Order: sequence, then C-alpha cells, then structure tokens
Amino acid sequence: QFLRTDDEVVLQCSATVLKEQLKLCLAAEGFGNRLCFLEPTSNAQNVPPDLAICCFTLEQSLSVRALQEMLANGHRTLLYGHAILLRHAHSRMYLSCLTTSRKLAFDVGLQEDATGEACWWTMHPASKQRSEGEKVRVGDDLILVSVSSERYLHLSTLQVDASFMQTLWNMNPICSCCEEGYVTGGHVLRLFHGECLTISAADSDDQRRLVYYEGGAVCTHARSLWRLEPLRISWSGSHLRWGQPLRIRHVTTGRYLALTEDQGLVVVDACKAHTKATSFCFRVSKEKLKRDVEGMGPPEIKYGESLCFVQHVASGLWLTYAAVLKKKAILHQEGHMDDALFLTRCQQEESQAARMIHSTAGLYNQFIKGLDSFSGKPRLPIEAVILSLQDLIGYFEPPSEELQHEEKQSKLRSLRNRQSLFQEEGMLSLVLNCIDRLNVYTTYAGEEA
Amino acid sequence: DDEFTQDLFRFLQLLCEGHNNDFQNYLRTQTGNTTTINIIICTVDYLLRLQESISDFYWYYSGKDV
Repeated sequence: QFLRTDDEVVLQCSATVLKEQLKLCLAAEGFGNRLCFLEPTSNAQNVPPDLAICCFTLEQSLSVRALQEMLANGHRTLLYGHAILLRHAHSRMYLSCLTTSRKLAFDVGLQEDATGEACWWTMHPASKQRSEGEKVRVGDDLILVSVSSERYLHLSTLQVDASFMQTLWNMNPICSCCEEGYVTGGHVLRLFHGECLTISAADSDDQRRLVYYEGGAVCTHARSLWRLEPLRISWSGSHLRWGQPLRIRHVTTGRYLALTEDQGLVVVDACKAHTKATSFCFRVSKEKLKRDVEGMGPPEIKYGESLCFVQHVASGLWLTYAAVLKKKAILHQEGHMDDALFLTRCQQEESQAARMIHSTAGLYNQFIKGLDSFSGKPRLPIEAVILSLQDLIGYFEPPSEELQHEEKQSKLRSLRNRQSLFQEEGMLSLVLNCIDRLNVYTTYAGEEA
Repeated sequence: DDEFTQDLFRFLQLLCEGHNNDFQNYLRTQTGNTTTINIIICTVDYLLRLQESISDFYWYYSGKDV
C-alpha cells in the first residue's frame, strides 16, 4: 500500500548484526538525547521491545530542487528520491544529521528545528524498478542520503552513522489517521473505573507492584496512564477491536504488564514480561467467546462512553477489583459487572511528558550509582545527563512576558500542569539525592570529569 | 535532440490516428507475440520525466522571475 504524507511509520532496518538476527527498528528517545541509537521491535516473546520511541512521523517528501526555494525564505504522496522531513513524535526533534565524531562520517541526531538542510533525506533505492520519483510501498527498502552532510544513512555494526556505506531502511506501518471515538494501540489512554486504573506513586522499595483503581486527582496522574501495544508489530497503531490481542506497556515506568496470577494481577518489570503473559484483550461484556486486520484497522471502541472489559488469554481470567480506598485490580472470571473501563485517549502533552519523565528516571539512576561508585575511593554518564538537564530546563520554563495575556496564561497553565506532572513522581527528590551526593567536594574525586 | 523526441512521438500519434483501436489495444498488449508490452505506459513515463524537467525548470527559474 501507498504510504502518504502525514502518517505514522517506523524505520525498520533489516539489521542482522553481520550474523544473527534481530529485526531492530531505528530509535532515538528524543528529549535529552540528540544522539541516535537502535532498539529491538521484533523479539515478541520473553524479552519484549520498546516500540514507543521508534515512531517516526512522515512529513514532507518534497523535491530536492523544491526544497531549495522553500529554503529561500498536506497529504502529498510519498515518492522516492525526495528530501523528506521526519520526526520523533514524542519529542518533535526532527530526525537529522549533525556534525560530530561518531572514521570521518558525521552522526545523525535529533534537532528540534524545522530549519535547514539537516532535517531532510533524499532516497536512492537500489531497485531501478522503483526509480526515484515513485510512490513508496509498505515495507520498502531504501538508503537515505543526507541533504545536509550529503552522507548516506547507515548502520555502523550498536553504532549509528551517516557514512558512504548503505544500510536499507523499511517503513513499517503503525497508524494512519486515528479517528476520535476509535481506540488505537501505541497510544496512551486511561483505564477508567467510574476513577481509573493506576499504581502507587511512591516509586520506592515497593516497586509499584501494587495495582489499584482510584478516583480523584490520581486520574490526572501519569501513573494512571497506559500505552497499549496490540500483538502486532506492523499497524500497531491501527484502530483497536474488542477482541484483538494486545500487550500493555506501562507509561510512567515503561513496564510491560504480564500474567503474575499471584496478587491476581499486578505490575512486573519489563524483563519477566512475556508476549503470552501480556495477552490481554478487550471485550464488550463478560463473555468467553479474523486477525490481524492490516491496512488501517477498523474503527470501533470509543474514546469515552463505551465500556470494554479486558479478558486475558494466558490465564483467561477477567480483570476486576479485588474488593484506604485502594480497591485493587486482579484477574479471575467474575469479580462484578463494574470494571467500568469507559476508555478515553490521553492528551498529547501528557504522554510526552510522561514518557519523558520515565526517560529521566531511566537515566539518572545509573548516573547516581556511577558517581557514588568512586565515593568508595577518594582522591559516568556526565554530558548526556547535562543534556537531560538543560532539556528539562527548556521543557520547564515560563511563558514569554512578551506575549498576549491569554497565551501567557494558557501557557502558564501548561506549565503548571507539566510541573505538577513531573512532581507526581517526585523525581525532583531524586535530584535532591543527587545534590546530597555531590557537593561533598571542595573542587576532586575522579580528578578529570 | 529534444526535437527528435517531438518528432518521434508525433510519429507515434500517427500510428493511432483514425482511431484504430484494434491497433491501439494491440500496442497495449501485443497479443500476436508471446511477449507483451504497453508502449503507452512508457510514453507516459516519458511525459513524467519531461515533466520533472519542467518542474526543475520551475524551481530554478521561479526564483529569478525573468
């Protein structure tokens, strides 16, 4: 099928590591992370991948020469040989080459800007059958070529580089224009109780394993958000059905939910999680009754009014609350007619926020233990975490004083919301721990970084 | 020579004038031969590439006006 402008598809390279065998997608997490890397999206078994960061958005497959005049200052079909604008939807740090030493071929990296030659990539397919200036088909191989440094895109075998060597890169489908009232995977949304599904915000020795429906402001909390993954890699984002099987990645900690029939049902680390153990799926009502439907995924379940209950497959057990107010959420056939999951989509900003917060929690820690590691010998992700800091600083600032009051105030509401959101986990206190660990020194240990 | 192309495809037009659709289809599918070809697909393709010339002629000349 044709791949048009304004569509979500990942770049799945056929990246066997010169032997065997993983079909890893291109990925770069976005905020605080200019540098490119690689993530699995094919090991759909005991070691589940990380799909959320791979989701590039198609943008502008304009002609090369056409780009030249736009430099001199909306569903156009994709065609071979055009420069293409691209995106990490999570960050909107558009995919791009950048000038760094990572052997003289500059590494690709995610600049925010829609400016410049950097964010464009002409295609030069090896198949003359598909000459440049031809409509892209689903899954097609291609070698991106920088418009900027004029390097070919490449997989340095792991290391990523824009070199004169030529890796192919498939456009694996995810979603094509989601409609409101029509639920999709790879796409966060709350699991309501009437009040909604969530887990403890302590993020402590209690590894958020506890699982509870809960009302009030917890519903705004990131902890009450869930990134569903349908048991498909292609068209993961295609519209969901009340039946088709699906993975349940957590958003705030990134953990896959899985079949721990102990504690009924509970969160588990994204390592035990299994494609089998996570095989949850929606149902219209408590009932025990083709696949995959690729190419768009038919519209069905509401972002709002409609109920769906999640029957499991590996155990077959229905999800339900077990009984301060902390009603649980556990797997067995009955429970009661009141799981009340009238699903509704998460806001854009909520999700980037959240996923970023998991990125941050996902980054400080090794930094912390690693700085603490030479505290044992008085006498190390430095610059990447500095990048994370200045990124959050950017992410968290006041509206322009030189602005209209309405946008100042709305933007201030965005600020207030975002601050509240990152405060929901209190990782700031982890920062407080950091500061506690640091300024012992007069200047010192390590004597280099 | 672009003039030759002009002349060539005018020639091809002359194959088809008087509207002999049997001949036009036969150009489309070449049934007498075991092989098959649709010429016209290809002239479309020529139109494509010449068009793409036109286009780059635009993206150059448009910035210079005159």
